[PDB]
Amino acid sequence: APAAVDWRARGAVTAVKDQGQCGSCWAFSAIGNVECQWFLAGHPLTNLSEQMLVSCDKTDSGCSGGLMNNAFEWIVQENNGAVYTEDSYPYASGEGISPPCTTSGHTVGATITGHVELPQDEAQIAAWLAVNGPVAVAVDASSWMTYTGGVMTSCVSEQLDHGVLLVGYNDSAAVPYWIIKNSWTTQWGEEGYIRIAKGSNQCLVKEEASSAVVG
Ligand SMILES: O=C(COc1ccccc1Br)NCCc1nc2ccccc2[nH]1
Repeated sequence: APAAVDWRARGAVTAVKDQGQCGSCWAFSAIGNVECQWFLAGHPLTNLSEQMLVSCDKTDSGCSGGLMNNAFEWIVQENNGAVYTEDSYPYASGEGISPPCTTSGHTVGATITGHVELPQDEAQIAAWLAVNGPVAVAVDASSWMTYTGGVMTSCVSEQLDHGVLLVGYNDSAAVPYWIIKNSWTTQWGEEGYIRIAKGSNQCLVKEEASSAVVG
């Protein structure tokens, strides 16, 4: 695989979003992944709807949490593969109150037919990402609440608790790293991103990696 990849440089990643006071990171992770795959599949970069999942995916638990793998199954099995646009189904859960599901009246912004779950191995995840694009991952983010920049090398790695999006890596740096999109606005971290060291399972990053299949 190349020494370094950054899918932001490809124009494949939407702006950093704001989950607010809601445990909906699982939805931001899954939808951010779909956004990037939809662009890479030859379409304009389009903001897609986290609220669709938060309100309508009853396998997951709204502002009380969820799993990207369950979100991807819900989209395919319960929503005909459709992911609505952000503009037609905008995010409304920032104060912790998710509106009831509405089934009518939205605009389809992307279609997926499935998803992949990747091996629990940072090298294979990086090789997949280099060719195929950003990867949704679960992490332990408990120790991310003081991060202001640099490469994190001592991530507390004990319990998965947050969904995020791998968008790149750099194996040439003095400390090789992953580049991760969060959903805590651009006012946290490095314009909304964090670099964590790569190759030591920082933050349990290898454990639950996935990506949508557009089609
Ligand atoms: O909705 C998510 C998705 O993150 C994951 C969490 C666990 C596994 C995979 C993923 Br993705 N997190 C917010 C709600 C939450 N807070 C937790 C604190 C401690 C343990 C579990 C927790 N779940």
